[PDB]
Amino acid sequence: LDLPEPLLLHILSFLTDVRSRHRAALACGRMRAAERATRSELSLRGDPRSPGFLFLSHAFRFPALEHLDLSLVSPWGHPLLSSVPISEQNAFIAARLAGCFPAVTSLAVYCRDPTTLANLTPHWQASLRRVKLVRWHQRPPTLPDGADLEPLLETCAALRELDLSEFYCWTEDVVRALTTHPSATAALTHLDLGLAAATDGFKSSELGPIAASCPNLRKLVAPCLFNPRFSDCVGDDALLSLATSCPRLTVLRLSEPFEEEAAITVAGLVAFFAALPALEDFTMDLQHNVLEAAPAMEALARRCPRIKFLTLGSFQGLCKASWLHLDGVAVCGGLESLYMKNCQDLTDASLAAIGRGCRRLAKFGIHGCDLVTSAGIRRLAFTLRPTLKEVTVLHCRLLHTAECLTALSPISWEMLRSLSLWFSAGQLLSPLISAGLDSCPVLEEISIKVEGDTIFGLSDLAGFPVLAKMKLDLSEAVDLSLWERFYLHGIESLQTLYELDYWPPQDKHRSLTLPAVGLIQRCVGLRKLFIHGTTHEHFMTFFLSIPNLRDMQLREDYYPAPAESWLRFEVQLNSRQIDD
Amino acid sequence: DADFMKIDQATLFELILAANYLNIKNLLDLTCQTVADMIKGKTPEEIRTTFNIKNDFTPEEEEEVRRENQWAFE
Repeated sequence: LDLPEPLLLHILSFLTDVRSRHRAALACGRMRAAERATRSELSLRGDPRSPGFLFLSHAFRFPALEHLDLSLVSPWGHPLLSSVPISEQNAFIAARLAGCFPAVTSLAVYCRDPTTLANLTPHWQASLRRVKLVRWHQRPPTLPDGADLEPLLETCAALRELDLSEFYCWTEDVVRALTTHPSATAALTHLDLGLAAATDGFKSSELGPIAASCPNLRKLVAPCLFNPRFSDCVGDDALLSLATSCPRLTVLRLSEPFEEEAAITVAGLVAFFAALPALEDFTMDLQHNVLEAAPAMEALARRCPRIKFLTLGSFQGLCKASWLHLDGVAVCGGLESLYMKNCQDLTDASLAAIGRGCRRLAKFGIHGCDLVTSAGIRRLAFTLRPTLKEVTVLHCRLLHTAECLTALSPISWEMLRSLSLWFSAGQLLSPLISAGLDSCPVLEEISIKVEGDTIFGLSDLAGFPVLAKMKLDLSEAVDLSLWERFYLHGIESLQTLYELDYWPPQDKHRSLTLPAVGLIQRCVGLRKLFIHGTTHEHFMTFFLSIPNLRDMQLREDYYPAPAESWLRFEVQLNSRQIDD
Repeated sequence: DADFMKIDQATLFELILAANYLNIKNLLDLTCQTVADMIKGKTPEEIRTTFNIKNDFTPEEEEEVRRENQWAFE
């Protein structure tokens, strides 16, 4: 490393790993210089209100850092620099962040009340190009309509992307803000309106003006109201006026939130697609049905040559009997079909026309396909498969690609990095080993979700050499203490488990009961533990014994979400000389 | 061209040196990213062997570097 410092930096530029990067800092002062100097992303590990952060060496700096996440910051849910309950302290903290993080072009934040934005934006206005807001808590009632977003659209002159995907507000906030700030929204190109997956959807009276106000939009992601029982639902007329209002769109992704035929037609979707020449990513995950969609897809091939990624909800006539009817669509990098009954083993074989494109394929609730030509699309350019609610298919036997396959969503394997399994009420994991998943040398990630109305065979996963990241979602299972024991029995035997995300179940706070703590606690390898719901203060010390646990947090990221003993815990957690 | 990138240790570093001398943007990245992968995964001391480095930190600076990294989730 006698080389010129600029080339040491250029080397360190390429490190994605936070921990490896953290370890490079500890090598020598020379490459500590080099790591602080080149780091691009940082998710803060707060509390930044505490004097440990503020009065801290002021050559602790990340001068070329771009993306700063302040949503994970302790305590988890709480307001950041709200001026609601004093300025002076918010002023100073703001400047401190602005001093380690001066080149932020991209900011994530937890945003209970709009004054946090008003207190962060001054330092970064001229730089800020992307914003993610995050709010699983309820919306402060007294605020007046589009007030949550006024701080951004007034100040940040260089804003190009807005991400409300995990931000609980009302649609009338979004519509009010984005139509009364033309100077700001005329520049917007990316918009994500998820709204914490807690709305019935944007209406046509809402969706229409937003597009109207956003000519440069190149990406839109939105939940829309498609249910024609309602007079203001999203029709062909609404889709048409979106397309002519946002011509530049390359990524459009509508979907119906839920828990019968749609107001959309097939000649309407042909016109619509003719308006969107640039459409690379299309996605219409609706619950209502869109009959005989065969043509619309051929249109999409002709009108939208640049298409690659494609995902369709209840689109009923995708492919069929005879010859080319969605497979006119020459390039599909990825494709996913859904609650589409007209799909039949005839179809999947008939995609002899997407030989070059489809690295990903999925069917969700198709009820008419077989085992052995999910054994027929076997070719060299194919890598990742879901298969969700097949009344018929249950099998991994089908596959040439057992050698080539890389992810799997079902309900030796020589390249399979990832695996997402969905189960039922008191289903057993174990049969999975005998049913065809025995080896998995390279399997790093596994994801388990449960939903319904002896023990889990979690121990039976210890076969797998490199299995380090689990996500165990029991949120949707619907006393609970014995249920958490059923599911968590034998995590200890997962030797290489490094990072665990656990969702405890819901009955009217999502508490993680004592036997679960003690079951999780026996995990030796855990460097990161995140628990969706919480515990009691008096249950918290028990995680401190896990040898090298460093990252741990109680992230209630579900709507509506609901004590600085946690901070007392956090100090005790940091205290311990753990590994580097 | 990953097949190209096997080579001795000084033959990689020396390649970086004379890869930005002749201004080849593409080869500079490929060479640098390959040193970067050598560092990924290793512990602090294990990084100090692979490249013949000498800890130039008082134990007060180490624990200072350590306390600052605690403001970043891994």
